[PDB]
Amino acid sequence: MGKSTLKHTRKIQILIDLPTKDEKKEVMDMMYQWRDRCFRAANIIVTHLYVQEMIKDFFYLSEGIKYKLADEKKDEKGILQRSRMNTTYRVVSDRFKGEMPTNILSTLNHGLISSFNKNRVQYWKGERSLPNFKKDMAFPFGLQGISRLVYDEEKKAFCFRLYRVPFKTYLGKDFTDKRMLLERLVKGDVKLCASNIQLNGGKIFWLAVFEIEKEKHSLKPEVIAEASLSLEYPIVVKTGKNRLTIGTKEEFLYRRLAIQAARRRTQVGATYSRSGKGKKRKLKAVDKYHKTESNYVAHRIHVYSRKLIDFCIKHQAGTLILMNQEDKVGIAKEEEFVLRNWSYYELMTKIKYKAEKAGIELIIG
Amino acid sequence: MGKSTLKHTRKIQILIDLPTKDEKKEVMDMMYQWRDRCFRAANIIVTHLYVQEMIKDFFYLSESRMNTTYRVVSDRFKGEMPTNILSTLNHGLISSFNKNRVQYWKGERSLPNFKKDMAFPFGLQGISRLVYDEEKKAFCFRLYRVPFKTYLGKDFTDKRMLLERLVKGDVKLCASNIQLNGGKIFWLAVFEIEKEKHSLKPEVIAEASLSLEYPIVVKTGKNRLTIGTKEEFLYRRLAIQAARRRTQVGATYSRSGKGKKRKLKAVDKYHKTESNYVAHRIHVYSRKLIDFCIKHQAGTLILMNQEDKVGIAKEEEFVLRNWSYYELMTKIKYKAEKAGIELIIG
DNA sequence: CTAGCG
DNA sequence: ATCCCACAACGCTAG
RNA sequence: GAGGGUGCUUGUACACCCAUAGGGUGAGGUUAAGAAUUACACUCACUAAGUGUGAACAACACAUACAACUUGUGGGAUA
Repeated sequence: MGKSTLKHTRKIQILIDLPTKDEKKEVMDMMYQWRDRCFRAANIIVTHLYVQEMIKDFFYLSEGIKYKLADEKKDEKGILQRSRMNTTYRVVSDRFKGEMPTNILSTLNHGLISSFNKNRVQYWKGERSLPNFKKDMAFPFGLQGISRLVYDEEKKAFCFRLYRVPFKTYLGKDFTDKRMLLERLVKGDVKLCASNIQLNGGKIFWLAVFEIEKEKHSLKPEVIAEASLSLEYPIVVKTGKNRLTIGTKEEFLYRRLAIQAARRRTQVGATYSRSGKGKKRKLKAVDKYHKTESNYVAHRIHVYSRKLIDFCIKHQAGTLILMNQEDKVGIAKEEEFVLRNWSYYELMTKIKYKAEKAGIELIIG
Repeated sequence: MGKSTLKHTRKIQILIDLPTKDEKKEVMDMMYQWRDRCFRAANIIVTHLYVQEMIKDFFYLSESRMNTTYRVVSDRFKGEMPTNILSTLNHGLISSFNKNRVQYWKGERSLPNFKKDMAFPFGLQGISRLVYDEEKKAFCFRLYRVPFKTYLGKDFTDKRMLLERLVKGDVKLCASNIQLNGGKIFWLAVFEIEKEKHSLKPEVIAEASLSLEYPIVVKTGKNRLTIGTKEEFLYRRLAIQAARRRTQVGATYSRSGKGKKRKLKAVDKYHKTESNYVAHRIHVYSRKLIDFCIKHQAGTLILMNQEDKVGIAKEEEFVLRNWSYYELMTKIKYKAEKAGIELIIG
């Protein structure tokens, strides 16, 4: 049977459920320490995953031996004294046990092993570099960390123990969307996967990953929704006698141009701003816009994709054709207008995942 | 107490000084073979130096410092791949790992792998017969028994003078790299140049003046520098002014009877900070202008008047007004006197 | 409830 | 200082 | 007055404050000067912001309309 669930990541804000500020500050320090140790652990993980592969390379080049990285107790040609995952897990555990729960290590290690296998061909070829894990990496955690999940009616928050550190969920005015997802969880009706935790400016965010089942609508395979990038208009979609134009030139280009003008002005005025304190503070105003344009354009793409998907759903379009541009049977380039290709800012990632969750068959033309 | 000699880098284009195109193809394929050998040897040396350094954390494997890796790579690629380049690379890798040892042990940075596009290094021993040829109208040298002619083309940049000083011996060369991007050979040359004692030359004339949309505009020789901008200097002033207006409006609607000082201390602070902002901005503009005058060895600084009458002026406010604004003249002349520059008012 | 291994 | 493309998001058992 | 903070995360408007925040500082390293001190587009860090009860810079309670809500880790491609 095929996979009927798609992993979705919901930002659930959790606050530390302790009375005083000293204990909350201690908890904050503990999680900051977890982040630091996790970033160091990931760097160690990937480095130790490079080194033994290049040991195999050096031995093959020196004496032509087809050494394979595996347990020597089970393999004649193996250079390893245990399983490679367990090897690098042993090194990270020996270097950082007791400062953090070991599930952070043993869910980081799996995520990095599973990726290095797929990048092995490139790494031997030489066309990719070794990841330098950031200091602001959200550390992963498994199902084993969540315990004592319970809806507390006294405090109107979902309460759980993330590794003997109690937490209440600060959903705010989200009585309908994620208060339902968590109660579907405490009752064992929805699955949780390995998640992450974010630490931004004194706030704790729970990047919980779930398994949201496919939605069942009335989709007609014969009906075709021809969405064409007349890339003047953001999205213009054809379906029989139905035409919907999603987005406007002033709505995307002009506001992103205003934010661009603000960013360039901040860069120009940053040279004579408060100096003498490094690259960070001079560029503070510029950095504020480092993550305003991305947020705005991501929201625009989310809105456009959702409106396209809804135009397909309401009109029962079972096949969404991305009609690209191909302008004038492959004629030369025109002057310009606004959105470029079908994969501009992860548009074809968003459309693909939303259509697959919605069940719409997707074809790229 | 840094090194008295500086290191500069220039990326120059180099052709093969051979008559037939087939010879060029063969030397280029050999050159790519050299690059691939350098890639493999570099990665092996880095990974195995990491292994030798951190044996105690490598307990999961089954049962000077240069020499072992150097011998291994030499026997791996002798004859097909020059030994001098190998030794220079091994020294570079070991030096880099020695520099980054602490961060390697703590886990703050993964092991830097090399790539297919990495430029292989080489010392001074590789380059031979570094001569400037007039018949071939370029700089010609024999790198590892192979002729090589550079392609500056219509290059008016500093590359020609640097190469001339290098062949003349005025500039020293360091262990450089040879790159091959898109079928073209680029020589990433690192030059060791002694920092010449910058002495002010009176023959240089440094013309500095004000403008209408450029706070300070300065001319000297063929180099142009613009100091600040209208909005750059105006943003903080307008911000202080707007803050003063809103605070005044709030105070007028605030609770009175507690003292006029308690009502207008914010206003006095705003006035003081606006004045101090203008003073600090003028001081930093003067600092930048003095640094510019120093860098180009201009010892005679003449400040243009450029006031005229009617014309385009007398209507625009002429940002920075005149040399009667917030003591620009006194600070600029004081800084010049401290630096020994000639300040002739015009 | 944690840690260990494939 | 702009902009693609890839992979992850375990699962069981023992003290 | 741009920009923010609180109103679950995001955008738009919306009250309320903060706001010279493109600012105010701290520490580490480097430099110049006889000194005061200056400099670093060098490194890292701190700091402002809703109403009520509440002695409280403790805690709790309350806090708008629309739309969005698959994110994270990494790499390769523009100085």
